[PDB]
Amino acid sequence: DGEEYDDPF
Amino acid sequence: MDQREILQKFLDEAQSKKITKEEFANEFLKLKRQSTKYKADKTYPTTVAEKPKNIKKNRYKDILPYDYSRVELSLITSDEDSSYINANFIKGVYGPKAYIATQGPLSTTLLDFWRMIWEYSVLIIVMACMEYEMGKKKCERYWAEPGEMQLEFGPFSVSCEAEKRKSDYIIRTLKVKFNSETRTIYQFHYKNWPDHDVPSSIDPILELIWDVRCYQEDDSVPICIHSSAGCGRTGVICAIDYTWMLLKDGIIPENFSVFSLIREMRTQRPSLVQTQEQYELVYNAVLELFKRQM
Repeated sequence: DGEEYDDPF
Repeated sequence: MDQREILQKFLDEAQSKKITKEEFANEFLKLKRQSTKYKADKTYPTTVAEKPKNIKKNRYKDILPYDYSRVELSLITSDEDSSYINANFIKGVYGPKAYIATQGPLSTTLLDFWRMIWEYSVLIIVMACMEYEMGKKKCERYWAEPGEMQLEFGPFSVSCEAEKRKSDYIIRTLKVKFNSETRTIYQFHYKNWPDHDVPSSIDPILELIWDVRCYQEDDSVPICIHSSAGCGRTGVICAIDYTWMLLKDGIIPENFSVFSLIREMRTQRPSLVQTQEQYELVYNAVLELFKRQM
């Protein structure tokens, strides 16, 4: 699920 | 100031923090920065996760465990293993290694997941997320459900004895077996996240935490906590517990601050409490808990 957990606000 | 007194000072200072503009925003900005300075300075090496032999065991290429505080696995189950995992030790009110914040296990790690829960006599797991989120996979399956028999991970054998249905959360009683041994495991499942904004929607998370500690009151063994990255929702259930630990035992600091508490953990486990809306839930919950201790 390597879409980077840090992709929100 | 005795206990009840330090609570007032807190609630009292709530009719201020609440109204003030962007209170939490600017606040939550200091953490985000914190990690930044702690970072550009290379304050916390990660090389272990940076290792090629582990990059596939990393669910998110950004969410990486810290060497200094990560969990090391020794209980060997083949040369097909390693010491590495994605999880960090998180100190509790009285001692270190009191929380094991770990990610959602990938397929390539359901084994390591069970080596961890076993080589640390874990007694409770708290899943803070669902198997599916945003039409996307988040957590792989590691447990076992009724009439399902028993699942086999590497040398581990999980089975389900019974479940407990409680409002927005379930209590699965597992039975993991290894080389002749048969421990018990009370995994908790939380699917309905509280509405940081709505008040009456945060009791469920208190309830869960109230029931977990109504299972393992002391701190003898680590409590495994995981979410999709074992960050956001994870650090929330740790901070609401840690703070209630102090509450439950007349030991709330005079200068207690949800901000420093959270700031700290985040030195043991990266990105703990990942967004403002979460940073507000921790506080609101802590503020609903204090109100109750009166």
